[PDB]
Amino acid sequence: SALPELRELIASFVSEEPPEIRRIRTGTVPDLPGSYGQYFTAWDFSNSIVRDYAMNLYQLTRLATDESVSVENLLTVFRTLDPIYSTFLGYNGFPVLAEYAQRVGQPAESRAELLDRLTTFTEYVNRLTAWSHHYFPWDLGRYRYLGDPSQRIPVRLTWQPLGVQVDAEIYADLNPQLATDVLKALPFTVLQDHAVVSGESMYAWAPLVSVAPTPVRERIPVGRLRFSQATGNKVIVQYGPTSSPVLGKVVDSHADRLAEVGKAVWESTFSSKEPVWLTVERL
Amino acid sequence: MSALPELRELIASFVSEEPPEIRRIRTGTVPDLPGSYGQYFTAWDFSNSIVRDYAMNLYQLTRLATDESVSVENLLTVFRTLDPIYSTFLGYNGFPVLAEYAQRVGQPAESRAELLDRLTTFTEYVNRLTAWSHHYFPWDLYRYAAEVDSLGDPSQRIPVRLTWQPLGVQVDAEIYADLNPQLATDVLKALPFTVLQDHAVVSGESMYAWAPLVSVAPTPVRERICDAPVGRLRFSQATGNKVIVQYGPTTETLSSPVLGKVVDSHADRLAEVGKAVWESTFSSKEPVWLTVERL
Ligand SMILES: N[C@@H](Cc1c[nH]c2ccccc12)C(=O)O
Ligand SMILES: N[C@@H](Cc1c[nH]c2ccccc12)C(=O)O
Repeated sequence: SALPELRELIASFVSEEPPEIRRIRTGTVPDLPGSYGQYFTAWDFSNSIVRDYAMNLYQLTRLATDESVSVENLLTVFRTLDPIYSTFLGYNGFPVLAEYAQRVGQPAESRAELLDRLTTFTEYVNRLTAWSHHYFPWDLGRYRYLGDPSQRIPVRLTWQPLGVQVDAEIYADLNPQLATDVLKALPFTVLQDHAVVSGESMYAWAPLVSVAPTPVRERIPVGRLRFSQATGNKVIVQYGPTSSPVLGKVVDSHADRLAEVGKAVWESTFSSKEPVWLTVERL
Repeated sequence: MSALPELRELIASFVSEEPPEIRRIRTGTVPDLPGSYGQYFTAWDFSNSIVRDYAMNLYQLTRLATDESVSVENLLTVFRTLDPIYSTFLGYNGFPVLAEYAQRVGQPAESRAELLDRLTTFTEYVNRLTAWSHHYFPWDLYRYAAEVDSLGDPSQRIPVRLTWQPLGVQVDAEIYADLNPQLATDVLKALPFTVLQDHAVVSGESMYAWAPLVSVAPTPVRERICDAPVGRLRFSQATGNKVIVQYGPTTETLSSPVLGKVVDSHADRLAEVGKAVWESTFSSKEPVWLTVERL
C-alpha cells in the first residue's frame, strides 16, 4: 500500500478495541468534546460521523474505479468533501484518522494509487465504525413503542462466547465477484454486533473492501447470509423478520441455533458490551 | 431560476412550522416503526445523524457544482454514487419526500446552473429538516470531570439587530463586509429573517440557527472557534449555512468564517440567552426564535 502502518492498525483492530474508541466511550477524549458538563453528545457525534464518513469513503472508492471520472478530478471531490468530516473527527476522538485523510488527498501517480489509499483508509475507518457501533449505549430507548448445487461452498460460522456453531453454503455463482472476495478473507474472526434499526438481524464487519458488482439482491429466508458493501463490507445473518446482496444461507437444520445467538448479540450490542465473536471459515 | 419551485414553497413554510417528517420521528409515529426490540430511540439516533450528514453531503456537492474543473456528467455520477445509500435510508427512516427529490436532483441536467439550483434548493430543504431535528433530538440522556477584528475598514461595517423572542432580548451587532465581502452580504441579503434558535451541543458555549440561505462563497477570513471573542458572530456554510453566536468559551479548534461581532455595550445580554437556548435544545424544547434585521 502507499502507507503500510494503516494495515498494521487494521490487523490489530479486528482483535483489539482501538484506543481512540476507548477514550470516546470512557470520556477521556482530549479537548473534552461535549457541552455543559457532558460528553454524550460528542459520543453521538463520534459514532454518527465515523459511520457516514465511512459510507462516503466507500462510495468515493467505488467512484475511483469509474474511468469516466479523472483521477485529479476525484482528488478534488475528496478534497472538497473530506475536511468538513475529517477535521471534526480529529477533534472528536479520531485524530490519526485525520492525518490519513490528509494523506489520501495527496496527488496520486496512479489511479491505483488513490484506489489503494481509499481502500486502506476506508477499511481502517470501517473497522473504527464497527467498534464505535459496538460500544455506543443504544440502551436509552423512555422511547418504547436457483444457482448451481456445485457452486455452493461449505462454510462454518462459530460464536466462541456463545459456543454455538452452524454450517452454511456460500453461493459463488449468484454474486461471483462478491463471494470471491469474502472467500479470500476467510478464515477470519471478527466481532459480532446487532442490527439496531432494521430488526432481528446481525452484522460483523468483514476484513475486506470490495466494490464487486451485486447483480443478485433480495428483501432484507431465516438464516440468510447477506453482504452489505455500502454499509461497511458487513456479513449479515438474519435470525428473524426485519435490497442487499446474497452470499448464501445457514443450513436449515442449524437455522434453529441462531435464535439464542440473536438474543445474545442483541444484548452484546445493546447492554453488555460483552463481545460475541464470529468466526467464518471454509469447510 | 427555479426548476424546483415546490421545494421553495416547502422551504418558506418550515422556517416557522415544525416539519411533519420531524414530527413523526419525535412522537414515534413512523409507518416503518424503525428500530428493534420495540424502541425508536435508535431509529431517531439514525435519522437525525444521517439527515445532518446528508446535508453536509448535499452542501459539498453544491460547492462542487460551482467548480468548473469538474465536468457535470462527472459531478452527476459523483452525486449518483454518494447519495442513494443515504437518501434511501432516509426514505426508510422517516423522510419519504427527501428521497424522491433526491432521485430528481440526479437526473441529467442541460446546464451546470440547472444542477446548481437543484443542489442549492435541496440543500436548504434538508438544512431545515436538520434544523428542526437538532432542536427536538433528545440530548438530555455521561458527564466530564470539572477539575483579529483589527483588520479591515470600520467605515464599512454594517450594523444589524438580533432579537430573541418570546424572550424579548435585543442586542445590536455589526457585520464586517470588509472581513468577508460575499459571506457578509449573503447573510445581509437573507435579512430580515426570523428562524428557530438552538444551542450548539459539542463546541462549548455557542448557539446557531439555520439561516434561510445557501452561500457557497469561499471565505477569505477564518478564525479558530476556541480563540474567538464573546459576542463573535460566525457563519458555517458547511454545517447548514448557519448564523452562530459565540456567547462563551468554545472547545472547538475548527476555523469558522467571521461575520462580525455583537457590540461591546450589549455583550452582557448574551450570557442569559445561552443558558436559555441550552435548555431550549437540551430540555424544554421551547421554540426560541432569533430575528436578525439590518439597522
Ligand atoms: N440502520 C440499520 C443498518 C443500515 C442499513 N442501511 C443503512 C444506511 C445507513 C446507515 C445505517 C444503515 C441497522 O442498524 O439495523
Ligand atoms: N461542534 C458542533 C458540531 C460541529 C462542528 N463542526 C462540525 C463538522 C462536522 C460535523 C459536525 C460539526 C456542535 O456544537 O454541534
